[PDB]
Amino acid sequence: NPLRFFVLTIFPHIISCYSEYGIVKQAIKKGKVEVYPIDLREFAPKGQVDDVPYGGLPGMVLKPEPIYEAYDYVVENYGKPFVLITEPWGEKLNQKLVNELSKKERIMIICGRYEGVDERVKKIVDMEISLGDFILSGGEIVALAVIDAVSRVLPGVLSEPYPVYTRPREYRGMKVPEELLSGHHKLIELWKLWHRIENTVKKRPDLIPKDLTELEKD
Amino acid sequence: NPLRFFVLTIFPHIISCYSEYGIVKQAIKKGKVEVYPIDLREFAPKGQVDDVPYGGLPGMVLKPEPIYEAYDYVVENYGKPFVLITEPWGEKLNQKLVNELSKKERIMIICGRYEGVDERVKKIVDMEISLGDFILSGGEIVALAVIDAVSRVLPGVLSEPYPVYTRPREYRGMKVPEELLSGHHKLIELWKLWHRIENTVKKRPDLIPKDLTELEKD
Repeated sequence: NPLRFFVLTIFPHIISCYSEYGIVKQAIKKGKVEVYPIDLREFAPKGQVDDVPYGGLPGMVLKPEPIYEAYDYVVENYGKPFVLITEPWGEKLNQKLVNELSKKERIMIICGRYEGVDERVKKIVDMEISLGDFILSGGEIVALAVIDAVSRVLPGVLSEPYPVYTRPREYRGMKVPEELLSGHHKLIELWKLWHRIENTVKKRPDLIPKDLTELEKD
Repeated sequence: NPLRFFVLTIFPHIISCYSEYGIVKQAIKKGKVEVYPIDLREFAPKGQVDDVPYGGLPGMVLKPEPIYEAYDYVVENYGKPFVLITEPWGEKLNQKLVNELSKKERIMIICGRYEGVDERVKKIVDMEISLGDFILSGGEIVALAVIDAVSRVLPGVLSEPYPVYTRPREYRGMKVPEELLSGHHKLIELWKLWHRIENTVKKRPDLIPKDLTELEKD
């Protein structure tokens, strides 16, 4: 009962492709996760997987039938999945959800597109990724982010997981902080850098620009 | 002619695979954007992209040389890029940025990995995608989101930019709200469901689950 992911999308290759590298690929290779891209079009008549919405709107919406059909196919061939939906405007998860999800066994991620998914689908939706603050054209990227975040918090995948520096001791004249270089007589000093700088970057995510509008209304 | 992206990554194919579909492909098709995946490995001087960090930390950090070399190449062959970095733990952008970025000509996105990027890279970084509340194993997914978001608000790409329903009028016994259904005698009534339901799903991102441990914390 390795964690199985079932991603519903009109672009399955994007999912296959992301699973061939990094931690997702490591997770799969170690039998800790499986990722199944389900092509919505294989559950639809003339690939018409979207249609003109009602009440006159400028675009198209994903139909109920192919999504329900693909749901059934998954419940039948694998167990009943925990159904997650990523809409074109929804991308605001946190470590909480990731952890929660990491404890599951079967996950179906519906990748929203266009003007969204027909509400009748919500009847089999368990969770919806809340609005984020920017717009994508589809849910794939969020699905991958989910798959990514979850995969790396699974036991057996990740071995053992302030500014950081690496080998090149001096490059283009830029030199690593001598603190970080010696350090038995730095055990506590290296821990100085650690803090003396680990907080500066925490209250400084990005300057001043919008900081004058947010702070200025608190 | 044509907003150009340069994506520094050790997983080029992830980027090339996302560009073959959706809005990014359309933008590329129409000549509104170009996406150049830049393989970090092909720019590693002594063939080494990552190395052990100083101050003794559990892992590896991306080295400066290959990123600086890649940057240099971009500058010589295409023009100096506005440099953006997405770190393994950084995913909180907004429609604000997306728009600002769409007005640019050259963007290079340095995809983070491991324990991060040697700080010395920061000297040529213009903007940093702030922390986001969840952790990814790399910046690829954030890079793609950025490419996606920007591409869709470009002029010439998208043909002219509450619950939704589509053409199956009745399915599995589930029927579309009649009320959205006819309507001259609904030109205001369709605007009722529009609102009467447009607020429920806005103050109800989720449910009761985190509200008790966060709404009461403040």
